[PDB]
Amino acid sequence: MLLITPDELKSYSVFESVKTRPDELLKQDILEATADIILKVGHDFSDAEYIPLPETVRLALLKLSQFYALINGDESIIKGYTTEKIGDYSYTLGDGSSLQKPDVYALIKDYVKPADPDLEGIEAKVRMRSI
Repeated sequence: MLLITPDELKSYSVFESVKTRPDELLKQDILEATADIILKVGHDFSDAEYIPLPETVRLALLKLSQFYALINGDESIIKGYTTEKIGDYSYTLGDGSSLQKPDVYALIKDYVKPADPDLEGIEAKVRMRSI
């Protein structure tokens, strides 16, 4: 599971909403952000033997997290009065903009489910882990 500090988000995010947001929440939000990335790549970094944190993901999550956290604790942005945090055409800004998710697809596009066969280093680890 994503392991990015909530403070680090505010560190890069110069948003009061993101700043105000408590770490306790920032966590839930951050995780909620990864849920998207994880869905985008259709993979969840669980295996401790495969939990990379490139500038792309970190940035992708930082942006996503910054986006949501931004439309999370703001003035009085509209949102599913009886719904949860999503990524629709909601989050009406004070100006009247449909602030939607950011563009980090290209960021994860680097770590997006590629089109590779089962040629990857398989039957190698096991062969060893077995020994």
